[PDB]
Amino acid sequence: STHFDVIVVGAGSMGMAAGYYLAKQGVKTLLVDSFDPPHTNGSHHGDTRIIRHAYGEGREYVPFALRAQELWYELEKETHHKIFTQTGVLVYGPKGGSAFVSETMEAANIHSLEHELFEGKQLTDRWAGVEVPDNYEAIFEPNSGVLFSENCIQAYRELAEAHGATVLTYTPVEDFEVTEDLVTIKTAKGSYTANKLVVSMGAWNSKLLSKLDVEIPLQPYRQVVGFFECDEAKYSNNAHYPAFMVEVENGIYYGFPSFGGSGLKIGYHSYGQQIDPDTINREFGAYPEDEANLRKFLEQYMPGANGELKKGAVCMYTKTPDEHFVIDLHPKYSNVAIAAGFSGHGFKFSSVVGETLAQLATTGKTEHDISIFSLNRDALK
Ligand SMILES: *Cc1cc2c(cc1C)nc1c(=O)[nH]c(=O)nc-1n2C[C@H](O)[C@H](O)[C@H](O)COP(=O)(O)OP(=O)(O)OC[C@H]1O[C@@H](n2cnc3c(N)ncnc32)[C@H](O)[C@@H]1O
Ligand SMILES: [Cl-]
Repeated sequence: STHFDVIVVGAGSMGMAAGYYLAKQGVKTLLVDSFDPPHTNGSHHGDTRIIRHAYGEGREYVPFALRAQELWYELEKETHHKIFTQTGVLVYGPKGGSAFVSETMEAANIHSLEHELFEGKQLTDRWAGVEVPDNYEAIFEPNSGVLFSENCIQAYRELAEAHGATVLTYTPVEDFEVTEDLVTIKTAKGSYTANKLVVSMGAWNSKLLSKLDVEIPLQPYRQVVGFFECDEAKYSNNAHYPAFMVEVENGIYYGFPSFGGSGLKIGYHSYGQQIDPDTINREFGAYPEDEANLRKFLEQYMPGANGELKKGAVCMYTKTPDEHFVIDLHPKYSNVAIAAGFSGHGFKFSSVVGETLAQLATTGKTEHDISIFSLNRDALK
């Protein structure tokens, strides 16, 4: 049979999670992907992702993150793959000059999250490998940390398939035909139907959501990360060097302690190239900005980590104008759920988004507050 209860189109961060939460409750599921997840053509590779809880971008993100973390700890117990390590997350920036730092500190206070404050040289006294100007301030969230993103997806896939999920790889969906009774997807090697549809195509949502007659502002961006050889005594996870997300003079950078000699991983969040996901150049170094922007940060703030570029990765964000997610039912078809526009900060929530999508596909509603992620909101018109 080519009929399923639910088809998930795009089996990456959000879709593979949805497939797991569906399949584990006995929902007959088909997961369809253009590639073989986890892979290096979407938004989930580069090994590691930050999860943090002191989310200043809006109050609704906080219970979403707290649920996500509960779900990650549950996944850790079910698989042999490593899911999460509690590095803590350091946020810093200029005193009275970083909306991001201020909003984080306020969030940590409002929601009563465990944290510690540092000013200036106090940062370096805690972690030798970081140096900031005297007028910088910082907040450290010790309970947050790092997800091994490719492991997360692989674990969800293995568990979903063992529960009965069917996974179709190297099979791009070319079109959708939907009614309220029947969902049909068209591919090169044939068609499949279901009762319900979950659409979670990452950067390709920006090209293919038009096939469901949904028109929203989504812009893919090419975002690189580099791994640098570094003094392990200062920058290893074994030395308790934290993951970080910081605001400096030219914007926001994020990074990770070295794990097993991977080197320190760093990305520049505040710039990337506007791209089409079918023609993006996935070679690190293809643009001179790739390495240059990373070294400018390291030589100033983490000078002992400004070593050999061991490797690089090219990844994509998909941004909405307000940088809030889109998680909703299709306005015409109550049997179609859409997850899009994660704006470079969606991985940490992929567990709870998966759970939400499974609830939406299965019941038409969710217990979680997704009010700020709606399709009908003014920023998307
Ligand atoms: C790239 C980036 C993102 C990022 C990050 C650093 C970089 C360099 N750092 C993060 C961080 O530390 N903390 C965090 O919470 N998120 C961070 N991110 C953002 C995050 O990775 C993304 O928001 C998230 O991965 C997006 O998930 P999504 O599920 O939306 O995207 P995907 O994993 O790429 O999955 C999409 C899948 O769909 C398949 N596809 C595409 N088109 C089709 C068609 N036509 N048919 C079938 N399948 C399709 C893709 O192949 C992919 O598997
Ligand atoms: Cl994204």
